[PDB]
Amino acid sequence: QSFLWNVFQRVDKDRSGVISDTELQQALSNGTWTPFNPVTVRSIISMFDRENKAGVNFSEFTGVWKYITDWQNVFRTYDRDNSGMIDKNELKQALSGAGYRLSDQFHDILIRKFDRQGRGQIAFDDFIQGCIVLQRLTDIFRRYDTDQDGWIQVSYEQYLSMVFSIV
Amino acid sequence: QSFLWNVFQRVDKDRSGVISDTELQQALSNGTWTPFNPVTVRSIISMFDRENKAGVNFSEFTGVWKYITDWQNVFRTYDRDNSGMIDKNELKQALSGAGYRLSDQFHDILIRKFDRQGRGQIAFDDFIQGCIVLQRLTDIFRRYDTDQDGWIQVSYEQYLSMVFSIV
Ligand SMILES: [Zn+2]
Ligand SMILES: [Zn+2]
Ligand SMILES: [Zn+2]
Ligand SMILES: [Zn+2]
Ligand SMILES: [Zn+2]
Ligand SMILES: [Zn+2]
Repeated sequence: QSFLWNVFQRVDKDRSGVISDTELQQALSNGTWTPFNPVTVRSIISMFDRENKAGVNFSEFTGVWKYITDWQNVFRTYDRDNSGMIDKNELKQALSGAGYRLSDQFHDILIRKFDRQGRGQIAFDDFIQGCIVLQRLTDIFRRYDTDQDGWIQVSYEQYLSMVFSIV
Repeated sequence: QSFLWNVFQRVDKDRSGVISDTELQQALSNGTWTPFNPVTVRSIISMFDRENKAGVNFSEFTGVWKYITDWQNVFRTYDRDNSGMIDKNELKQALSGAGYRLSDQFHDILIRKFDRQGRGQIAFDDFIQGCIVLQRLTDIFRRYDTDQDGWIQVSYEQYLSMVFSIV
């Protein structure tokens, strides 16, 4: 699509043909007038950078745009008060949606862990990072939960291996 | 001691009265002609920074110097070929020293995880970071190993809590 090319051209400010980490950061809003989470940008870029330039070309940027737009849909679906910030109540709705069974008190930990703003509400950039991290911890857990009952038994050495495979 | 003050003055290059992250990095050698591990410096400084300036004053720097010198002793004690780099064989000696019972194959993972050089040998700056991380993972594990048999049983929610308490 040619519309994607206009976005690419606007984001690719040095006109190198490759959008770097700083450039994608500048083209993204988190609705709080602070710079979009550098770690989130780092995650998104390395997720679509097939070569290793620390950036994306147009061919890969189409995947990046797909990815970011998908998150905007999901964020807004679970943004019911339309506050532009997912609250404790809504974060539960989001996770409960995807089949997570977690105690109310544990959502306090998730919010304190991902919210770079103090407000106890999660912005779009932090929300993406949060879910990416959560997905990875679930995938790892499932390797060790061989009977699918939400419990694992691990030795000290198996535990270290588990923690190190997070990267 | 006045000798510590001469070191402080030489390290504190902007003469601010506080040694920052960049300044401590420059005053430290890892014996490989690459910059001392920024994460290691970050760990050491935040370990002795009682206030929050992202640096250390003379009162705290004495603790920093104590800490770094302690690591130099330990590093050299386990540096038997005097290579200036702890090898797989020596890393086992180091860990076995402090009572760790880990398989030979798992030391491959530790080395691949901490060695920023490719050589499969751990430099001084990476060695400090490695052990700090290992100590923290052991402390956390011990909270969940209530009967002290080197095994833990945890639910998915307990697992997430465990991972998040690493920080
Ligand atoms: Zn560019
Ligand atoms: Zn909302
Ligand atoms: Zn089971
Ligand atoms: Zn200074
Ligand atoms: Zn050696
Ligand atoms: Zn037991």
